[PDB]
Amino acid sequence: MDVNPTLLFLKVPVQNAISTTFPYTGDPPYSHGTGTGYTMDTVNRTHKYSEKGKWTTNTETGAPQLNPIDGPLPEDNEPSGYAQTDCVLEAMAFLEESHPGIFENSCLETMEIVQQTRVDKLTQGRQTYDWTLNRNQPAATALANTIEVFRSNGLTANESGRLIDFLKDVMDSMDKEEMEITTKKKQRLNKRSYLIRALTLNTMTKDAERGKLKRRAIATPGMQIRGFVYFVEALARSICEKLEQSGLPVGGNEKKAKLANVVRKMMTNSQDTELSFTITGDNTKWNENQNPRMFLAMITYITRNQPEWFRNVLSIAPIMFSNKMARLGKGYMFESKSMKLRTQVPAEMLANIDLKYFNKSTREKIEKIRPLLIDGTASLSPGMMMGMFNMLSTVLGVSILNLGQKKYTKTTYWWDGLQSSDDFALIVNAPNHEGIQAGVDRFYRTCKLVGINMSKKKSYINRTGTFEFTSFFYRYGFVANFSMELPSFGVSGINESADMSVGVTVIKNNMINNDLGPATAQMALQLFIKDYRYTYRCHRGDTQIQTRRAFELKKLWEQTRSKAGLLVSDGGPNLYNIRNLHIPEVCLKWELMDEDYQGRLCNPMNPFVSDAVATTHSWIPKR
Amino acid sequence: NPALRMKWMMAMKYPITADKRIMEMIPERNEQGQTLWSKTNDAGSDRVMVSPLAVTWWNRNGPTTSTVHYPKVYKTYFEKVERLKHGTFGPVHFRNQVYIEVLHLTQGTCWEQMYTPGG
Amino acid sequence: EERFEITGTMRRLADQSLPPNFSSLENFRAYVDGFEPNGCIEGKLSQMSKEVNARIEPFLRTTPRPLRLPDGPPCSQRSKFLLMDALALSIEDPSHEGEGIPLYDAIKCMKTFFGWKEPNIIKPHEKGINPNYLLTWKQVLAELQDIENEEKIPRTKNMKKTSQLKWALGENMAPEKVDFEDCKDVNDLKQYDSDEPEPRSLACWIQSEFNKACELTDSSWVELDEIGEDVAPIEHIASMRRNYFTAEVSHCRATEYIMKGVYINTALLNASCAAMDDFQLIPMISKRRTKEGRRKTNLYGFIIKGRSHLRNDTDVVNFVSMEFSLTDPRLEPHKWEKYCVLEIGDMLLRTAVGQVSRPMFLYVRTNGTSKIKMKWGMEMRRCLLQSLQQIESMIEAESSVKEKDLTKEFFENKSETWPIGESPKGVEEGSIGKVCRTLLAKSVFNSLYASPQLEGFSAESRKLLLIVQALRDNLEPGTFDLEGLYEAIEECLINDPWVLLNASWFNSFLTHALR
RNA sequence: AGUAGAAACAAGGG
RNA sequence: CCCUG
Ligand SMILES: [Mg+2]
Repeated sequence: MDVNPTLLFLKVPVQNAISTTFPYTGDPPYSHGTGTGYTMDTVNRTHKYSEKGKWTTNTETGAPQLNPIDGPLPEDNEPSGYAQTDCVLEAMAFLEESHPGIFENSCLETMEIVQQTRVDKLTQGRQTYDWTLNRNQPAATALANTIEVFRSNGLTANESGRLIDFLKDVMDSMDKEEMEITTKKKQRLNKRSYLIRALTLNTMTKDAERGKLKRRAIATPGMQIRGFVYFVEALARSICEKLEQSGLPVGGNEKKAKLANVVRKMMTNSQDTELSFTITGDNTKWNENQNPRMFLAMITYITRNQPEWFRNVLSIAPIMFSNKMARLGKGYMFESKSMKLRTQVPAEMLANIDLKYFNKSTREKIEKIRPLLIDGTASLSPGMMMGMFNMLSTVLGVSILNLGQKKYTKTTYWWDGLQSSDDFALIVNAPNHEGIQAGVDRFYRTCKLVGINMSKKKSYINRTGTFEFTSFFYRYGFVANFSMELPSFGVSGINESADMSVGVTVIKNNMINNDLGPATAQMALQLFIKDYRYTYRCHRGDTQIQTRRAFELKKLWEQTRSKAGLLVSDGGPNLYNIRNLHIPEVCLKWELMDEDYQGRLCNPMNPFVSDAVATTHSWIPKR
Repeated sequence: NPALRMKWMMAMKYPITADKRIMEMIPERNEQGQTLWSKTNDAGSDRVMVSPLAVTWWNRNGPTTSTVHYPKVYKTYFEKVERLKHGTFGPVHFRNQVYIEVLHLTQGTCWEQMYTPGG
Repeated sequence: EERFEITGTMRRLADQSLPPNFSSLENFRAYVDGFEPNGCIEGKLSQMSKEVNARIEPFLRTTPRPLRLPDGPPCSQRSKFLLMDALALSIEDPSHEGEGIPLYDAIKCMKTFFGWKEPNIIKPHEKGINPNYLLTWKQVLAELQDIENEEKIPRTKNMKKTSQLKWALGENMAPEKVDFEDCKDVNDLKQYDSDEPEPRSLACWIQSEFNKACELTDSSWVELDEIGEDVAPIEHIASMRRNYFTAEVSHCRATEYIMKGVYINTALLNASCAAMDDFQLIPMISKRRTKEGRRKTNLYGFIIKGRSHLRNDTDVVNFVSMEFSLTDPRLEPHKWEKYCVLEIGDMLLRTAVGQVSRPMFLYVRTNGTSKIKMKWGMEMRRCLLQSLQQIESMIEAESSVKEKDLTKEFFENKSETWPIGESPKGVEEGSIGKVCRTLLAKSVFNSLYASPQLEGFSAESRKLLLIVQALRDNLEPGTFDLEGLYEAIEECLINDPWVLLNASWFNSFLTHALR
């Protein structure tokens, strides 16, 4: 006999045992070296799909730019970026018609949030790009540096503490003739240098990613674009909240409801002689085909009949994104085997350097990208490198989905489905197979007219009843969720009392959201208990394990009358269970402690002190 | 990673930091001779280094004070345990899919548990 | 009230962010304001060519074909420690110490063997200097004996920086770091070699490894804590499931692998982070409980760890590992490409045939590891967790169809056997316990042999699995482009033996499913 | 030598 | 010899 878990599918359907196809117990892949190669490859590919556009020279920054909008229609099945303005505007108009009043309400809510917001929101975020030090810094430090540098020159319009005032200061600084920065040392940058710095993205390789063989490059913006992007995302979220087909920004409790709702809507109304089919598929090169000019057109159409200031503040972001620059990155590394040397070549020298060092592929990339470099960075006008517009693209996809109603199709077949950024699922109803094919072709062609490309390698069609959507596996009404990786239930490492509550809350939250089963929850609780006991050395009182604290724990255990009231930190028993994962420990056993023991435990004059309950165990460890 | 950092920190002799009056309440040596605190002072402050054996000694040997107030201030937490203790459970029903607080135990992926709180 | 005016520079920037044949931002806004839709999409679709379409290719029982595997020399073992060939020297420690010094345990375990002899090399390492390994082994023995002649017994033994340890731990192999200005005029200056892995073909040893990983032992390798009393019926069912699984899976070998790896990685990480500039010695120790409930401590071998000046999460630390065993290396030599094997002793075993004098070999190998690999290997226990979920999920699914729990119908029924293996006479069916052991073994091996190729293969084969399942469900499947999927699946089978084994499993399942 | 895989580690500065 | 992981 030769064991073979795959053969297990011969009895139980695949969707019932899909968890066996996720290898999420090893270390995820990482990247060693620089992300310059990936960045150059991404830039070249982004410029490849729009080769038949209009080339121009920028008057302010001086770098070449490419504009494929309204270009020649596509001919073959290769990815395309020529999005037609008329088609996009028509799709937006029809989406507005189908849901009257959506844009007005979204604009009102966005205006309210713009009025109310505050600068402090910029502090919460990932590692941003700091242009004062030309590096990557946490949001708070970068914001502090930028505000200090702004105040060095005369700029005091953001003292009111409103984000819009900060944006006004940024815009005014853009028009300043010279910018001075402190390093003690000082430096001056003219208009062009500061402008190029303000329109720069920092690129690096993405680490710890599953489901892919080869690495990828992702980008992060500066500080002058964050606020406008935040406003645009607020507007997009407000619009998406009112859409039934949008898969964002919901959690994991109603997504199954959404799937069942769509299936029942597209099945129940069907007669007894109507064919229904389901397509599950992805979108290819989603981020490298969305032109910021189309986003500007969409934002202009959305905000019709509005105050001028609102239109300007909302439409600034596409303008900046359409004139962005990409930093090549760390550079390359050279090795001399004959003389045993190693050296580093910074990216700044890639523009002017002999190509005898590099191999074929790197030399070709350098040659292709050379005409674009300016001041050590590459112009990237077309495409969205990192896709911070995660919700406007969803709105566009949902508009295309809506475009397939029975009214607009004007034919026997019809369709509808679900969309979430890159992923989508479709259901097509028609009386024959010819109708099914016609509907599929119409959807594909209409999608191509806007710049949305469907992946033919990761997509398949079958009879409706079973499908998949963002790792939610639907089969005859039963939906399984596998879109989240199981964490390690260990000790956080703060205190004896913080760790208990933190771990119990982690288990409870995983049980609630990510659909953790009961038995797995009990086993996780047992493993965490073992780890906690072996970390803090607070073993049981009757256990015969020898440790530094053994004597004190045994004496305390012997003193007490009711052994069930002792905390797990004092060698007590374990009382937690599934029904108790919400009660804090001290309040869980309060009616089971001794008078003197519970008097000493919560002593307010103890020297150690000065969801959780203050006790003798809340101490501060040494640095 | 803080987890391994504390794993290593707990292996030392005196990983905890306390004030200076601790020396007046708990003794320097156990009933078996184990040390509980050291004369060395913390860097940047007047604190002193203390070992978890001091925490256990205080818990099992230290002044006692009435804790009548604790249930009053933490009334919300105690109400939850009272309601859980006095509640009544029911049969499990496997079917297709004051109450919200226990939501993690009543509902499930494909099962339902009958629950009425005892308050 | 609100005043946000676009200035000159911003106006000049925005005048160039519009579609073509538009002059200024005001003109674009005016055009968008007065836009009314009429026959735009229909026209553009009319002008399009007919080559832009999505034809559906039918899927039938004769359509799919087996995957293609690479060719080359057979794959070789690439784990941090031996799995099937391991042997341990065992003693008893009735004084339950929570965490004692492992060096003394190692010495006490060593002192129970009275069959040492003069080592020699029988299976050499082709690309390395063999005598250095032998010198390293003799040096470790000499240091262990030197431990006796000391005023005070130490807790850790730092090996002397000898020539053989300098070579084995790759000392002074990094080139010198200079700037680009000085060494620009050199004939052999280029960038590093960015090539692809060299392909290898599947071998038969990994199947045997997996088979032996799914077997039972005569000891207990896991001990878990307690939980509260079960009052709700849901808790009763949960406890029943958990207890049945734990009973069926606690005597498996995969648990031994989990504990062994956890201990080794924990020791390595602590040693690397504590003693940065010393050549530390770290033994391999594990704890078990016999069938009678009597504790035992096993020793597997030794490792020596070199300089550990690690900065990032991918910096490498080298070490040298020596392990005991009884597997004759001259039976599957291609499995031991990177090992140097010495015959160090003569053991004697006792069985039905009486007493047999077997030889005792030592496997010596130079390896390396990063900080992230060690961090992710200290938490192999989660494998257990994962396995449980899998089993439980099945029942949950099987319950929803019939609206009734089937835990007892799954575990205690002593029937309803699952097809889990393959045999020449046909498919083989096993009980639930075999299924639990199989899933635990699969999870453990997924943790042991992690690599990006495995992730790619799994992600790209899931879709083919689902398509085949839909075909078996007579739902009339159809693919827009099937060959691209096969290319994406096959692009990830290069080097890993685990991925090649998974591909072979997929081929066998595909053959059996469409029959 | 070894880890590893499209670019790096196999210690760096004074 | 010092500092840094
Ligand atoms: Mg999908």
